[PDB]
Amino acid sequence: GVTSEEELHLTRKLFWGIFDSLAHKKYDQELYRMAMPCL
Amino acid sequence: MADQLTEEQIAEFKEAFSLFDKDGDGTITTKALGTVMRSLGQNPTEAELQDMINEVNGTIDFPAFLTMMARKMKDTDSEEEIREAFRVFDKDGNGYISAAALRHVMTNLGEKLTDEEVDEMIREAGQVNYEAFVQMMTA
Amino acid sequence: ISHTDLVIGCLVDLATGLMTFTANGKESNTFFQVEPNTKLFPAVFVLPTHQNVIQFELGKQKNIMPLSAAMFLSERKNPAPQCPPRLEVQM
Amino acid sequence: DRVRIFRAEKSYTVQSGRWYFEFEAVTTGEMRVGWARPELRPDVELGADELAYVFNGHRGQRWHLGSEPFGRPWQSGDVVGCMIDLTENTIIFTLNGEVLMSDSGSETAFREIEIGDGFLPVCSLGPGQVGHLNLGQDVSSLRFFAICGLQEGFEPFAINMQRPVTTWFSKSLPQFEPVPPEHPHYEVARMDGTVDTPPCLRLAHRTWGSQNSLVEMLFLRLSLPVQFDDPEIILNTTTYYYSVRVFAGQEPSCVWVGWV
Amino acid sequence: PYDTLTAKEKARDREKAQELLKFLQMNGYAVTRLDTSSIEKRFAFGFLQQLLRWMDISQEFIAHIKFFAKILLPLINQYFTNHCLYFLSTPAKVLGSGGHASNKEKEMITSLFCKLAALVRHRVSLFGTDAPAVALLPVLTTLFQHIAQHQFGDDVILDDVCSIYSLGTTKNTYVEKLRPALGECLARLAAAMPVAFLEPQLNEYNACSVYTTKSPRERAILGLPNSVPDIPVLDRLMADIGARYTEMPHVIEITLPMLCSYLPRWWERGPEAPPPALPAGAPPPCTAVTSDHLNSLLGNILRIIVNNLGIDEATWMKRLAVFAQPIVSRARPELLHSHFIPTIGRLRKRAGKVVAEEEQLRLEAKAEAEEGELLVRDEFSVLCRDLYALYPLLIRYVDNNRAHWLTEPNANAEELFRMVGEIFIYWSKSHNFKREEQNFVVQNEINNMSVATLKKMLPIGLNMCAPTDQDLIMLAKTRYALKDTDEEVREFLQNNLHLQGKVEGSPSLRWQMALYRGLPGREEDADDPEKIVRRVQEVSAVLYHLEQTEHPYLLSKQRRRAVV
Repeated sequence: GVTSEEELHLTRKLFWGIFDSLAHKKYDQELYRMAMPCL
Repeated sequence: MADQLTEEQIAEFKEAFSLFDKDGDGTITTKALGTVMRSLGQNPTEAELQDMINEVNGTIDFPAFLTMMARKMKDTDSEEEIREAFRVFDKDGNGYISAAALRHVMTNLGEKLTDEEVDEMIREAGQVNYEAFVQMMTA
Repeated sequence: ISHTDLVIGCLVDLATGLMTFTANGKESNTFFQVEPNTKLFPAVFVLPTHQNVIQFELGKQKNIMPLSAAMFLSERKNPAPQCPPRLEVQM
Repeated sequence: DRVRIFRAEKSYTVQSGRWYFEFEAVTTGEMRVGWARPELRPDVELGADELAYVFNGHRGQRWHLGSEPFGRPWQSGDVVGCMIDLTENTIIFTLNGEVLMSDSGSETAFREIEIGDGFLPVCSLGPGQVGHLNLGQDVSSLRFFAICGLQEGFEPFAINMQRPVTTWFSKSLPQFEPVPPEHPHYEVARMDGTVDTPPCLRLAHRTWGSQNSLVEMLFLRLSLPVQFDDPEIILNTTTYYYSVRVFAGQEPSCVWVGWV
Repeated sequence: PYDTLTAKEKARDREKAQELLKFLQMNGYAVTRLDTSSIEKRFAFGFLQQLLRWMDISQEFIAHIKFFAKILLPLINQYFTNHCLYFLSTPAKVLGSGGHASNKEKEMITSLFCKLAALVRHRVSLFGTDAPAVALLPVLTTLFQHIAQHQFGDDVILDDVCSIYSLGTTKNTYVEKLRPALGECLARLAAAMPVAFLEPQLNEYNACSVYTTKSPRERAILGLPNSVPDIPVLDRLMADIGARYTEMPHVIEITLPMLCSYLPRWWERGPEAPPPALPAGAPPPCTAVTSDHLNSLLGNILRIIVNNLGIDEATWMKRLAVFAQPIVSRARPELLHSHFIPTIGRLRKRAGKVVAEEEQLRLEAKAEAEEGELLVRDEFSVLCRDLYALYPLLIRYVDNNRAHWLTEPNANAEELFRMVGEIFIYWSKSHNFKREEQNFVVQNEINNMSVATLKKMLPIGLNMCAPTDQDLIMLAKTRYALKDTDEEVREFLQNNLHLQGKVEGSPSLRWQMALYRGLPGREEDADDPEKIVRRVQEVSAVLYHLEQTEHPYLLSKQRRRAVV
């Protein structure tokens, strides 16, 4: 996720690697795969 | 070769070279090759310069500088020559050309192409896109 | 983790039907006795846990003949052990 | 223990022509229906590989090298037949005299099949269910046909015979058989038998990833029949000895030695 | 970061961490500060934070930044995951997903007939529409909210006797209504908005000049799956007190619209002025066969299509019903309980008209076949107009297919004769597409914007029924006739040659393994009156059909460079 609202550049990597965001359909019903932690 | 460029890039390149030449010898340093390209709009990073001197001592003479701009201009022109070569094939310009339109305009282009060579050409490949035609020309 | 080979040998007495089993030359407590007219095929059951597991050894002891010469009557006399091609394993 | 498959004997193998047969089911369990190559290996669910082309109407699946969604589930009755045409190398299925479309709609999507060693009709049955084959030894008993068959060029399997067709099945009861020397992970060989040690046979394995193994209940091929050194004692003795040696890395906790 | 550690450091360091707390619990030192929380719902919760914002940060300034980029990244990502799963609605059901559909619906409002920037959100809503169409429903009243703008939208027709609310707000409306099908909650004040839309649209086809769109006119049929004021006395106005077997629903036009249609069918009705309302509402008259089992009024369902066929039997003109033919989709559902065992005249209505169409096509094909006087001016006369009859032909064939998908059992059984007329007159493409008629084969637009596509594909369904009444014993001569037709012997010029072919020969293999059943299923007649004809029927017919399935079914591197 990270910076979802920063570089407003239309030709940025955001509009380029937008398909990389969809690349997460591998996980099935792993909505309850783990708890909730960060840094 | 060097005939890929017109007169008018070459007269511009001697205009840039003789402006920043040291004593009229035709000499520049390894700094001045950088400032002579940024004086004309072209702004390469230092890797683009880093390979061309290794390609050609510290003395960059005018035939050495002319051959380096010729390779710097031909690679983008050889990548872009083939789209404007594709423009007379289709009437609109998006890249979609008819198969019935292509057998009288491609047999008549002046390289002595018979009816047999364009018949081999299109059935080793309705309307076909533009990026496939580079895929089927360069092979 | 044993770095040595447990060798198990068995003993079958045909005229009595008495079966005993030796463990590294030390006789085990168990024994077996059967009916008169019955047959038996030698058997090993194993779940393997190595690259090399077991090895059927067709040998004789100090005063008794080996199997070879008693499975089939062309040679139920010669004491020398034999391994004819008919002896094959089954799964 | 799990399935009891059925087939025909492998000398009615068909290598050219157009043939037909129907299946009849009462319940709605798990039925496998299709054609099969003569080298049908038991203990393997059919349709999981190239050996057999089969259709499962419980969940609308066709199995060849894996499952694929095709067709609708069953109802009662389940009068299903199997089309076959080696000229164009195509297999079609019909339910209640109606061809089943593909995902996008086509002719059963089973195309480009090699003749090989012919094909045989095959059928399985899940637990508790019952099936009723009809190889077409007569014509009247064949129920729908007519609408499919006659007016496209098809004849029943046993169009002209004077006796019922014999069939086979898998038994379940295990039986001993010599080890085939193409068993993925099992290798056996003879050792000669020198001065210092008498002859033996021994084993090997492929201890790594890929697959594993269970308990190999092995046994020798023989039958010692119970009866009814000094050269004196060894020519009168009736007691003989064999030997096994468990090598290192094998636990004697999981080793059983004796007689069967 | 720790979440991305390897399996070695996520099993031993946790052990180095889990046991420390266990040591804490020793001597009573407790320090505290698989529930399906669902990361998907957490993603929705992460979307909720964006959903709770959205109009809170944008519409607060839009209706009065770099933040206007997340909407052009998250909305695109939502079109995949929702369409990727499409199976979450089966196990772990959560109404939290349905919330985002409505939470965004309020954000999708503002200008539900205009807006700005992107309209793909409407398509993104269509994707989430499939996800939906005990608790089930609660704080929402979206249907009540749907009755808001849709109310004055009925006056929009009177405001030209709202411009994209009948497009965008009617997209997901007609979708979710037609996407319902499976589940069905209830009907609380839905009929109130429906009757405020139905009766309003039932007379909205009278306003000329601006007839608006007929797309939403099919949305009434799309929503025709709820339950049971034109005549709603004890159902609309006089029902604010508080739903059993009230024998009254569409009975306000039960026999009325039936008599209206019968009178509409009785009249010519060969104009756009005809039907009109029916051309944009009588397509919903077939949806009434849903809750009514198959068809209690079986004769009504066996005549409503026949009367509709009469409207098609009226025959259009040039353009005419160019767009007025997309209602054939609903026509492929009226043939469900099609107990049209009668047919006969209706069968002839499908036959004689086609025969008239075959005669009309022959009047056009022969006008092109017998016109080779070197003139390209006939291309506008002979051709072009062929596409008019072609598109007309691609309308009745899409109805007779499903009709033959039920009239084949008893038809092929017992006897025949009835469908034999259809088979003998099914040589349409045989006298066109198979008759080397390039013009008829030049569907072009008909082939594109309206291979294997009807025409002859329909003949394959009855090809077996055609050969069913053929040789009930000895064929043979058919193969000789196939070779004769292969030599191109006209038509009747081969039958005379076929008349001289000794006789039918059969006395060996098969026969008893074939004709034995035919000698018990036929029981009709046997004479020399047949001769060819019946044998010359499928002969030349399957001949061209076989041809349609026969054959019909270097310059090196450096020189490439020059041509480039």
